[PDB]
Amino acid sequence: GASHPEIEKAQREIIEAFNAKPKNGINKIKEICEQYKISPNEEIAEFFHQQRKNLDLEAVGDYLSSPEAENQQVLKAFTSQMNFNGQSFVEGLRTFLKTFKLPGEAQKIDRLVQSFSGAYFQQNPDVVSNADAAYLLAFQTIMLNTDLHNPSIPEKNKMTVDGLKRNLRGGNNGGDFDAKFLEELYSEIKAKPFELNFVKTSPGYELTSTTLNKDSTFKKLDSFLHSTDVNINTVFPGIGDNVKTTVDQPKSWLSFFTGYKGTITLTDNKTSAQATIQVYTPNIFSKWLFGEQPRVIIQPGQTKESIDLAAKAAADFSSPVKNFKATYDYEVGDLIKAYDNQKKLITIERNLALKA
Repeated sequence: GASHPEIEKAQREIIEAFNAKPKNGINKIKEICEQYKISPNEEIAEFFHQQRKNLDLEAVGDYLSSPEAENQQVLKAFTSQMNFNGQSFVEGLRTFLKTFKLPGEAQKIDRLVQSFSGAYFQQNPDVVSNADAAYLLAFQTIMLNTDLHNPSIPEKNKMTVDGLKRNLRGGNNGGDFDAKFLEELYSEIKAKPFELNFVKTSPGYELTSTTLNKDSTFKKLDSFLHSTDVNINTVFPGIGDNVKTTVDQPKSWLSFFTGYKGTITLTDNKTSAQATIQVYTPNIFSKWLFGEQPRVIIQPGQTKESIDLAAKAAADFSSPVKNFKATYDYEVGDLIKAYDNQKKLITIERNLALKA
């Protein structure tokens, strides 16, 4: 319920370091915890709660929703430090979602929802059969919120309480959720929408516009998502010939909620450089919260040379980059310089040496 005395003492230095570069703030907390033998993960989580009014919450949300082991442990502690005892399922989920400047990336949103579902179950074992059941209820409720409150969805076509019960049959660990529980859940979310505050920009390079769908590279990228045995260099000629790829297909609910079409992970088999490419295309449901434009988010991995791989992919589009944002490992200036350098290279390949 409070930060360790040694952390509180250095709160200003930690805050200043974190906002300038999250990694430095996290490292400072870890250094203090090491010196005074303090459990670091719980301390980082407590600091986020304690200093929420002084920290870059977009960065806090990004750290908490990241896939790395440390981050996931901190998120578990962060959510465990919240008190859901006393609240209904919908109210607990509403409180949880309103706590963050929510990431605008599908997998990150998913991890946050999974954290809530696990904590809800831990604190309310009598409601659902298991954590998976809580997760199903959580994402179904999030979809229902859009379904019921998105003006573009005709009243006559919105899900009914009977429809909710029919669709969730067997969703409670093989069994069903109590009918009256679902009727209550439906009414609660219909009567009071969730408060959802998403970040305006995401880490890395984001391409998004009303004409991106006509971009030749975007088209090849979109098709690549459902391709088999195709080298990624057919989409991005710039990259090397030793780049391997894996594609994470989108969960249906994430496609509905955000327009997510999947993430492609590029890995250079020789340099180990890595980069991820997320694709989003708008649909009637996602437009309510994420706009009417397709999006491509490119992020370099932590391994060396990853920045150049990500920059090359971004530079290969004719379409411009709408936003540049620092990642946990790279400052925004480095992303911009790498991208500009790749664009300069392309310019010289097309026009030969600069005239003098």
